[PDB]
Amino acid sequence: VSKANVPKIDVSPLFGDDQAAKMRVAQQIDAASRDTGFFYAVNHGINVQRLSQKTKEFHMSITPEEKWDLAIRAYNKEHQDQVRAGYYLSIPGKKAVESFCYLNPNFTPDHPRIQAKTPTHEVNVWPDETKHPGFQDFAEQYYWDVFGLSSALLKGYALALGKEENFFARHFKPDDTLASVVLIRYPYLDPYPEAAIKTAADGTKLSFEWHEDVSLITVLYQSNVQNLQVETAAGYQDIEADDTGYLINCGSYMAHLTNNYYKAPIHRVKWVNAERQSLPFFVNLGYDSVIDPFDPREPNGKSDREPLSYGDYLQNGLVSLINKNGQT
Ligand SMILES: CC1(C)S[C@@H]2[C@H](NC(=O)CCC[C@H](N)C(=O)O)C(=O)N2[C@H]1C(=O)O
Ligand SMILES: [Fe+2]
Repeated sequence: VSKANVPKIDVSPLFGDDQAAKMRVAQQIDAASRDTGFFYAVNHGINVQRLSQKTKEFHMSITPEEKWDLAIRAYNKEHQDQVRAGYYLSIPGKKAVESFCYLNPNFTPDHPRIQAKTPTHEVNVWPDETKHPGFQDFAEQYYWDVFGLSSALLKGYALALGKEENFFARHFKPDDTLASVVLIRYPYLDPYPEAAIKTAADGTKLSFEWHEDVSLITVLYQSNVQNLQVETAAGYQDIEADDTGYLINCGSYMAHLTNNYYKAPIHRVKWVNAERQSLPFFVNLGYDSVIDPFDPREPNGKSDREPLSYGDYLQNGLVSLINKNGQT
């Protein structure tokens, strides 16, 4: 198996005001997006050691009782309002992965989209503060930390494409973003349940089959265990791990907007029997956000693709991903 070219890009100029230095970052984002589709963001400023520590304490200390009380409706029929936010249980001897998903902390009962019961909007559920002291506080602050990094990255992508730096970021707002954090535990198990291992057409043992992300971009922290592969014309290539940087890739909304100039890379997760973390932030816009598609390859930039509102894209995309690769 070949190893993928995944450059490390110092993103710190995107937080400053040296415009030429921003353009040089933008050029590297362009190059990576038109090659394998992945890069690592370094010099991001986020304390990822604390992220990993706090996430481990939560996963290792939560009990079955608490998991039922937080479960999404796939696992608890009482919770008809929890389609996205909450706990995604493992099934001993059958499904190894488990995860906790939370949304914009500004989604409260006061919020007008919650009042209106608009699809894909939900109010977060949290464990009891006395059993997990400080967890909710940490997780809400992490949301805004990685929101900040993602805003900067979106300025980078706008400049890469020849647009003003707020082209994408103007639609990525704290009052209405549909972005999500998912805290995924991949356990060590001995014996490892055979039902939790898929075999690929090429013979590779997999935890999660091929997919495109439902996002604009995906901002991923993982612990230092190699697992991801990206599809190329010549076959799948391994992405090297780096537990100090963020792994960045486009989702299928970016491929729509750019007439596939920036593809959403197809990627998959190899089976590895090791205790590890996978912590994505899916950069999603607002429910009514629409960007006119364009084609960077043409001088006029005109594209025959139809504009698509983000909320419709997301509702369809989240269901399709379940039907294709299973309930996570
Ligand atoms: C490869 C990934 C990073 S991405 C892939 C898979 N992704 C999803 O199911 C999308 C979750 C969306 C979330 N509930 C929401 O409402 O926004 C997952 O989990 N996987 C991760 C993994 O297994 O590491
Ligand atoms: Fe993915």
